[PDB]
Amino acid sequence: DSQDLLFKAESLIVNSTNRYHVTLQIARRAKQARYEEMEIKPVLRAILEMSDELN
Amino acid sequence: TFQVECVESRTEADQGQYGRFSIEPLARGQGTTVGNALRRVLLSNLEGTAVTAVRIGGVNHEFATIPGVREDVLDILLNVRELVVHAHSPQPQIGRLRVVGPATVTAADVDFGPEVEVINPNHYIASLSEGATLEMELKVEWGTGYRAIDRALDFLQLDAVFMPVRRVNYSVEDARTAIDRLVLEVWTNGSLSPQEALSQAASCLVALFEPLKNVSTPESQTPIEDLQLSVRAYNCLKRAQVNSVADLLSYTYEDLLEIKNFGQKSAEEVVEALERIG
Amino acid sequence: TFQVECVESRTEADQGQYGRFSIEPLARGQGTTVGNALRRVLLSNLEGTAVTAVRIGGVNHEFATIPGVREDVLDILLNVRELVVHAHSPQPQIGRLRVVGPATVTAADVDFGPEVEVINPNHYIASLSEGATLEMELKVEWGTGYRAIDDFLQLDAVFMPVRRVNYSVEDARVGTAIDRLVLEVWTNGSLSPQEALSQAASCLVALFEPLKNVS
Amino acid sequence: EVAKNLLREDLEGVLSTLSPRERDVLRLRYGLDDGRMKTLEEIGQLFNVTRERIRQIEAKALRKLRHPNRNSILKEYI
Amino acid sequence: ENVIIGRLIPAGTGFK
Amino acid sequence: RERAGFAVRDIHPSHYGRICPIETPEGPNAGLIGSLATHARVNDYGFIETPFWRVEEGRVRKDLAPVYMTADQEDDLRVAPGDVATDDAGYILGTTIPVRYRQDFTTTTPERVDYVALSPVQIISVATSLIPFLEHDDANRALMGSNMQRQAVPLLRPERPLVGTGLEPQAARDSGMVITSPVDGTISYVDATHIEVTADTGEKYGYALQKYQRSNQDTCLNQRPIVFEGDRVQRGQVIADGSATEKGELALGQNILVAYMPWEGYNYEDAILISERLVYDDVYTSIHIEKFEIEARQTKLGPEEITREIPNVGEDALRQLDENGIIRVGAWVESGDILVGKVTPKGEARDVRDNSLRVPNGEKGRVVDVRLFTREQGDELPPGANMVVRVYVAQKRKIQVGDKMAGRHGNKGIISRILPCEDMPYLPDGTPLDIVLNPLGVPSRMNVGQVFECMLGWAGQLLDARFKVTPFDEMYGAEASRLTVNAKLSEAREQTGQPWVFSDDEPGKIQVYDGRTGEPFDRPVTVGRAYMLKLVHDKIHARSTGPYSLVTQQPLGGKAQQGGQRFGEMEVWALEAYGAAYILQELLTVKSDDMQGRNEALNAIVKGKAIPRPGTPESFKVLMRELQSLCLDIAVYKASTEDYEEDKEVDLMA
Amino acid sequence: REMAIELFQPFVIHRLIKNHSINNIKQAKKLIQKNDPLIWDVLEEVIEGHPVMLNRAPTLHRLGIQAFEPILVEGRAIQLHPLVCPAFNADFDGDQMAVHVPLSIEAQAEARMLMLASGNILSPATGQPIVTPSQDMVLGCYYLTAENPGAQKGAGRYFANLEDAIRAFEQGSVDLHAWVWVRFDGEVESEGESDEPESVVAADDGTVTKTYRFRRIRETEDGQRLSQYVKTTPGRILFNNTVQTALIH
Amino acid sequence: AKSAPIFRNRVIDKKQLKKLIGWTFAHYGTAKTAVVADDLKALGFRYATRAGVSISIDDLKVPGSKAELLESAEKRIQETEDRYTRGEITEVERFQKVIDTWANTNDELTDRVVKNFRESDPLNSVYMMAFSGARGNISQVRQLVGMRGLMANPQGEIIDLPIKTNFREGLTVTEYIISSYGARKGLVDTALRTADSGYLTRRLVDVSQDVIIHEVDCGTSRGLFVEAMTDGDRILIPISQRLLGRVTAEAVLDPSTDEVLAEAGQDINEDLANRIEKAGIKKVKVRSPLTCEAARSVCQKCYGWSLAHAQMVDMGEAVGIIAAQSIGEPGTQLVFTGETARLLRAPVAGTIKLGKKARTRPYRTRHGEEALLAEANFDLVLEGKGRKETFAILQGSTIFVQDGDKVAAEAILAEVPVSK
Ligand SMILES: [Mg+2]
Ligand SMILES: [Zn+2]
Repeated sequence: DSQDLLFKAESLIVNSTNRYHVTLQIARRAKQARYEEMEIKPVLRAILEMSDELN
Repeated sequence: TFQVECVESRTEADQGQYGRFSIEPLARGQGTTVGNALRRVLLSNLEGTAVTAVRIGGVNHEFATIPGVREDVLDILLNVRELVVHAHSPQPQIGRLRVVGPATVTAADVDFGPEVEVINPNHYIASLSEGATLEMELKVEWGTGYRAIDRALDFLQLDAVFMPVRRVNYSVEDARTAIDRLVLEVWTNGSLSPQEALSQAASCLVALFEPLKNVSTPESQTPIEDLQLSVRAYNCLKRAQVNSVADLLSYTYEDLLEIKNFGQKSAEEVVEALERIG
Repeated sequence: TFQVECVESRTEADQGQYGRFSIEPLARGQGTTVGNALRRVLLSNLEGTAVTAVRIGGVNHEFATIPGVREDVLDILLNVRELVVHAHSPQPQIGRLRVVGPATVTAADVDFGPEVEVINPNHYIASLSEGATLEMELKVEWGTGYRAIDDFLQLDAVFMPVRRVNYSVEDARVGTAIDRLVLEVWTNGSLSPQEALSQAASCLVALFEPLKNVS
Repeated sequence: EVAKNLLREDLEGVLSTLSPRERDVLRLRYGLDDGRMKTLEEIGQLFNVTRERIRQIEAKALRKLRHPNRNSILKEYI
Repeated sequence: ENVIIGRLIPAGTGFK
Repeated sequence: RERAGFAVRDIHPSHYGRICPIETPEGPNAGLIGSLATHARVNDYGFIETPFWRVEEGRVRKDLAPVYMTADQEDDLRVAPGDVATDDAGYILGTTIPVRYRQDFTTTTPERVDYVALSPVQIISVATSLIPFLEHDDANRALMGSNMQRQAVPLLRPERPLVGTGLEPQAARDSGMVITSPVDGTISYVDATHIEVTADTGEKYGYALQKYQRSNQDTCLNQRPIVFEGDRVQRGQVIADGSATEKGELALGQNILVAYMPWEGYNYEDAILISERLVYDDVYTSIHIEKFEIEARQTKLGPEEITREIPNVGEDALRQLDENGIIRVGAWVESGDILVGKVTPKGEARDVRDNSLRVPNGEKGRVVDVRLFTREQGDELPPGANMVVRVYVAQKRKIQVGDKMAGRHGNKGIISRILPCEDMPYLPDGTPLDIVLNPLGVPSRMNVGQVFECMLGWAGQLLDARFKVTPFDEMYGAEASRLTVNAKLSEAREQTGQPWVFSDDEPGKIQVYDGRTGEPFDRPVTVGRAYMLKLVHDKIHARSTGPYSLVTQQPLGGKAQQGGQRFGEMEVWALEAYGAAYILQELLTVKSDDMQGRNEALNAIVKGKAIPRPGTPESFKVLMRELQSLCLDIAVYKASTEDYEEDKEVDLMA
Repeated sequence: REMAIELFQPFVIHRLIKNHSINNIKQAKKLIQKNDPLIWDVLEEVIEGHPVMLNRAPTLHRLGIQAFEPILVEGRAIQLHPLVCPAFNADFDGDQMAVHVPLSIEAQAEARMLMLASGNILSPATGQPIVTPSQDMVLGCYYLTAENPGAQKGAGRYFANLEDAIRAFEQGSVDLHAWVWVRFDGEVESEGESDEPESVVAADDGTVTKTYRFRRIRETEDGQRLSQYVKTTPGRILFNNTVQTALIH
Repeated sequence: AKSAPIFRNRVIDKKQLKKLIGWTFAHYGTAKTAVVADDLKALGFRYATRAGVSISIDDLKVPGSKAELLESAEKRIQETEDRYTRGEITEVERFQKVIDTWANTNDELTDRVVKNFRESDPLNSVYMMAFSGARGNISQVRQLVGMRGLMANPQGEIIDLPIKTNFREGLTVTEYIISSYGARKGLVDTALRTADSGYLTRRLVDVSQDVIIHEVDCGTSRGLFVEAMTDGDRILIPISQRLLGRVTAEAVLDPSTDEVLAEAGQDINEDLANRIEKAGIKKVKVRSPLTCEAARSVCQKCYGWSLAHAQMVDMGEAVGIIAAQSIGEPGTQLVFTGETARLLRAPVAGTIKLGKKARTRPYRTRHGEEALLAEANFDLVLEGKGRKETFAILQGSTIFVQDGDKVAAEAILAEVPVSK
């Protein structure tokens, strides 16, 4: 849900110590995602993946 | 358990109707539930009859005038749109009006069929001067609530209002255990009596809550080995991954003919075998 | 012409059941009608059983203590007002508790008749220490709705089988104005939310039936 | 500008269906590469066979394209 | 001046 | 505007009775445009005068004629306001009287008053004189209401206010749209376009009525008759009325049932929650007529022709053309529908090009007039044109979400919800309300007069009456407005017979129930009949890609040409404070003037790829060229990488 | 819908080309022009998860531009959340807003991660909250949590917990502003209280029941708490229970 | 998480909601704060609708003592003007007296209005919606149910005729003109203020556009001293509000013992700011952009917190733009001696025992009366019936009562100033 994405976003903004750096990482990840998927929306999948990787 | 009685019924000058009903005994707050459900249904979900379209001979849009007619087309449309009618046939009807010379055209001058009836034969429509003819054809349809134009030639559409009930009020009184007596007052436009709008609203409610009352072959499983097909036909079907009668039933005769090395005679054999199993 | 579908059902540990139903397609304005009528009937017009009075051996007033029992009379009374029971007979029943010694007195210790079922068998009632005997007599009656009061201590029983009702109305527009009713029902476990919904619908149908054929 | 890049691709696709020589002939007879329409004689000299041979190739290619198959999207571009 | 020319501003996500 | 300052835009004491202190614009024009007061006039020298009655020995001489006086004249006299109260005949009552002496406010014995103003509304203008219970309003909200009364829209069926002020019949007779009979006789011919009255003993008078014309602001200037055939008519009696008048007097709004209470957030911060009756009862619906124009010119290639032979169009889109390429009168046109078909001789038979005129996106209605003007017909066509076709399209607009509604006392709002009448709160008789207004907006804005009108309007509806209350009505009692409203409400309660109409514990409040659940609200609320107006103006705009400017290659601005929204420098600062770098860079280059990056971005979005990096926007190159054109050798350089190399000048324009 | 179908036209065209049987851009454009039903479904599945930036004309501070998620609504007006009005200094009496849509993945990521409205809680100029409820929300909360001596039907009744009190109020047994007692175990902050126990009673055991003005604590002799009853209003119970449910969930 | 909410058993105005939102953000995060704000919005919208809050004409309750107060004020004014007519006082003393009279009448009426609202009907809609802080003030309830007061000319001079009516009673023609003066003044002010505010913000933005955070630490030992902002006896901004987000440049110590409260280089949160305020340090040396020696900017340690996030600033944050915007945003948001003095009235009847202790020099006050001016701070001694007087004068005070007089109940005794 939207709330879930908002919580995962907040979760990633913390523990990163740089909102800009983590926004850049999310952008890059989502770009690669869509690129290797054209072969859900990229930024969303990127955030889901990065949240699930933070354990 | 309770007894619903009609206490008063009147009829206003515009042929509208008023009806008051007493319902008792309800159970300490069931009066509000019953009354508000009735009010919501009476004001919202009752089907009525209204004039949906009109064609006035000599004009083709709403911003015109007719020589000798006191009213402009838009006022005639706004008067016909408020004309109350009650239909008996569940189809649209066409009513014809033609008035000539010095006259005050009223709803009595509209001649529908024998099915549609005009509730108020005193609704004003237009004032015609000497030598002026007003010719109209109205189309009446069934519907509910307010219907907006969706934008059959030269008929001017109207934003129809199928609202047979114009005002509903209710009050729950103490009829003393504490019991409740609901008093329900209905004003309709005369299309249907207050008792028949109350009945239709109750019917709609009963049909609404009815679904919530209690809602909350061996031959086709036969393996193809029992079909006694020829070893050739059998081996071709088995090569096609057809393992059940259901699978074979998933193929048409054409799909059967497309099977590699399956011929017409083998399809006939399969049909005969299926007939052997019915 | 609509279809009611239970989207979700749960049985919380406290044996309190939950359910959510989707009812659609409804005409515009009918979602509120159905939701409000169902909510009122469920929360006010369903029959249930609750402990109406209780007698405790050794006390005579609500603000009193029992030697060796951690709680006082008031805490036990409040812990018993939320005890959930379900009776199979229209006759009032009497249950008897007589736990003794070190023990945690729960709902299972109540010796109701065969006709009374305690929904939650482990419902905290009291905690007895060494050499303590809790002698209790509970009366179960049939009633509707929360009923405050003005030998046996009179209690403000909660006859409600349904604990909480919420509803929301969405828009199932395909392409007029259609509505969709989402109804959430929390029950204390004496009835499943589908049985509570069925009984509420039965009450509404019985209310609206006589208003149809005559006036 | 985006209905320009899109178009060429569609045309190129239907061109692929034609025989290599045929499509080359068409591209050169309409200047799809250079914008310049070339005659018969320039392809008569540039290509292997001479004039009056390219005309036959052009007709035998168009007749292939004129069929309802292999070319029907472009019908809407008109 | 990165705004006028049209470059990533040296602040925020365009810091480095 | 840049030279006018604080001093010029203020109220100078000498404005008393000559320039209204309320009615002005808001914004850069505040205090620079004013309105003449009600009784003021300009003499032959050019100075504004204002009338007074003479006072002799404390007696107001209304028998003599008003003495007009200019600002300099009334500086040595002691002038009393027009709200001073006099007894039988003329003597001034009281012991102390407010006067103005030498541009100052003082108080004197009523034997030393020289002049008295003619009326209590002598100080305000005509628009501000139409606000009942004005002395219970703040001056800022009075300004808002006076300004907004002149933006109301004539409605389909107008209706007089119930709590009018008395100047309505006079505010409508000067616009020259109301027809009154000058003759004491009988009416012999009534028609939608003609009225005729035969003098009792005399000649016939005939009047022609304007029908569905168009104003400068696209509203409708209709005119309708009031009388019937064979009717006895007296001199000075209203015969026909305008688009904003009912029977003699101004009618800009409608009287609707209002309750003051909050809804479920739909009243939040000046938003308005209304009922669905205002839509299907054709209250607050209006007619708007627009004009479209097409020009046939003569190009160097050739002339332009109006014909139905439009290229790349099928016969399914030429249904309503009049076999000359022009649409027909009475046709319903939707968006993108062709109005006039035109072909231009482009240069590159299959040569004509299509530039026929079509309805703009978001416009529909009926075609009511198609006028044609050609040089042959003896018309003054433009210098290079050969045919001017004008088409008038009319439409009926209903109240809808996003429209502005207003009252006479400065209370504006935007409609945010239109509830079905079975969801709106209702009265103890079953009547659902028409509008619910937030009371949170009343006490902080001090426009209490709206709470008086409602209540008086309520009484007026119940007593089948219309009240003419004049502003500043408290010269007669201590609290005149409240006492009159309470007495009227009590009288309505006694005449109707319903006790729930008026309550003595809470005078202005009655019980209201919830239409969704049927439960009454905890406390009674204030309900009444309020006179609300629908304001003019078509503002929704959106753009993806369209026309661009000539020099900067930036998107054009304007709704009528698919214009973009400006991203000013304050928004650039806001994006810089966020740390946004990619939103800012995409906005600044790819979406405005990166002449090559726009197409690449659009193509990437359509194809589904990633948007490539931008380049140098075109405005920067334009600026560098202009600076070079100013004899400046400004250039862009790339630094040398190794040691013994020179920095290399980079060519942007490539 | 009228704005959204124009702002997101390239995305709608791309999804029509890819996920449907649309051949070329011209066919998709003509389908959009004729307002096909498929257009709205495609647009609805395109704008989800796609942040959009809203700006008010005077941008005095960085909160004048905030990112939201679009929801297709029928009308000509933009529906704005009432809690962001003070940030924009916008009221619904004719104010207008400008809508921008980021295009690149980086732009959408920045809008979602930095400019999203749900993340702008504190004022960057003072550090104070800026999304606090105001106007009708404050009035409603105040009315709910106030004290009304006039209407106190059902005062003095005891309740097992907050849910029991709320259910009792919902039925109508207890008035909104009644002074009832609820068995609440936790930290309680009551204005107008007294740190000195009003009445201390030791029963026929080692248990003392100190009765404060708004509390009744049973404590074991030289021991710990056994129960706590808070004297409160069902409106305050509703408010605190709403806060607790929001935090726990 | 892990922080259980407190059961707020109290009324909830806007201040309580803001405090709760701040606490929720500090303890739970920014998305639980968003959830809580949405839930509170829903609850408030629902129960502001169930209440049926409305506005009426009788809801605007004027105290019943307004008429007698105005009569007493008018009697005093008549005495003053009769004194002026007889030559006892000059014209600027008549003017001063009538201005002070109407300013005190306005203050008394405002107090009575508030008391009447809080005593008769504490659930009045106007009182409920102004006291809770939803939509309203006290200068607006004053003009709805009290008295408008003294206004000013279009030039600035105080018109000695006050407005003695509210918007409930209705102004007169003269009061409408006097009110329209100030209404237009405010309108023109707003129209002409918007351009100046925008220009100031632009200039601020350009002065400080290059202030971006580039460094982590400049390694200094300099900073300024942060202390509360006080107007002498009263404080205006407490030290805890001024110490939030800063970074200490030296370790602070409690002034009671050797307990350290912060080391060197430590950001201060709300808890530490409150602890410092509670312990009364009164001065804290902190780092600052004023004293950081970096390369044409500030560093992360000298800046401190970013107030929108309650964390140390990130790297590469344009803090200059934020500072300019913060200063410029409230840019568009930019009667005589009343309660700025203090009359001393003795509610006792007794003889005067002033004698000749304090330095009483004869003086002619701002009104036409003559009294004694005192500069020597001396404790008033007067036979206040049963027991004596312990009243304390201030330097520059003006005493009206001299020795050998009979003071009555609530008779005017002195005037004390509070701090051509
Ligand atoms: Mg606004
Ligand atoms: Zn530093």
